[PDB]
Amino acid sequence: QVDKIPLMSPCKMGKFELCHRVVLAPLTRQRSYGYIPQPHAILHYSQRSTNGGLLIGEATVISETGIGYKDVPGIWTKEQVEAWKPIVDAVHAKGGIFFCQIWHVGRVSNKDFQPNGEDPISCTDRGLTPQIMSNGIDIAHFTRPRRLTTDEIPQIVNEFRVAARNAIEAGFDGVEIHGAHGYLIDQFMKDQVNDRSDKYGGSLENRCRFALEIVEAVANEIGSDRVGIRISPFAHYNEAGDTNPTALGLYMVESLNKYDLAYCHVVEPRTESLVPMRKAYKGTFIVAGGYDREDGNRALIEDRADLVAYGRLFISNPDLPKRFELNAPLNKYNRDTFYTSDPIVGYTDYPFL
Ligand SMILES: Cc1cc2nc3c(=O)[nH]c(=O)nc-3n(C[C@H](O)[C@H](O)[C@H](O)COP(=O)(O)O)c2cc1C
Repeated sequence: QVDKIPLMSPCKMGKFELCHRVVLAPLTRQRSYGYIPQPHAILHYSQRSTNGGLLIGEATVISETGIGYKDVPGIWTKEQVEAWKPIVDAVHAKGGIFFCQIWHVGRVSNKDFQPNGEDPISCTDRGLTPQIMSNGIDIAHFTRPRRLTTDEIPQIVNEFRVAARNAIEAGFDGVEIHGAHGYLIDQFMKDQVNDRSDKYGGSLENRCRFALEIVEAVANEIGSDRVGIRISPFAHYNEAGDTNPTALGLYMVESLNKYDLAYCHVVEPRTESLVPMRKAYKGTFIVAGGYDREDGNRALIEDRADLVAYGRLFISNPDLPKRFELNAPLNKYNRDTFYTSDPIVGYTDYPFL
């Protein structure tokens, strides 16, 4: 038959027994009209579910103030919680383990997305400069955010708490805290953004307090063994760079050891390495960013991660695990339909072997 490979090796993560190490990375596909999950997602996540395979759903918005893009799903209303259920059940029907990624864009937004035209919230009052959207035809503008006050922050921390609870109500096996790519949590961590003079700014310790308070609220709420967190210390997305990525990364992983989480998901830098973080972190380490079958196997073998998440390739190959397991050809992915809004085209029309 076929020789076993590292990527197909079983794994015990948190309270779960995974059958392989190919993880579906969190992917924003903007096909959730009205911020409500849709029927087509049922088929999407179902095509990608395998027994004991881990799936991390697209970034899900925690509150009205956390919206920065059209058609991204939310999880703060009963209507949204009910819409997720059939999707969750379809993943479970094939034996997959599903984590809901909870998110808040912070300053990466515009007043037109905000309730009452309010300004976006962030750790700073500095806004982003315009960016070109995915289609290379439209320019995205951002409103300057308002700098949250010290005693207002705990309420925001609470929003992640409720979201986490709601995901559990929807049936998710757990939640991944979105602490990467320049969004609210990352905005607080990165020194090029956090210009605060209170206990949530300045030192590396204060800048991580927000994220850590969030990890604490969520773990207490749903149990730490049902909680993961994603970070990208080295990423510069949305003008969120840090002058010492390595220490920032080491600080976070070391600080996360006391929480007994289900896992730490770190994004590879696009020198800088995740090795140190992997070494300092005592739990399950998930890595992502530019992997293929070869690099995946090598990362597992060289002890660089316990799980490897795939994004783009999982978009175009519904059966990525199977293809790696047979070292079969892979469908090419079309970035033109990554963020387009059709219910089928570029979302579920990618073929199986
Ligand atoms: C279309 C698209 C949407 C994404 N959406 C998210 C998201 O919602 N949350 C997140 O944390 N990362 C998101 N990412 C980043 C990916 O999860 C992952 O880190 C990235 O795909 C790196 O791996 P790859 O080389 O296998 O594509 C997205 C990437 C792409 C291409």
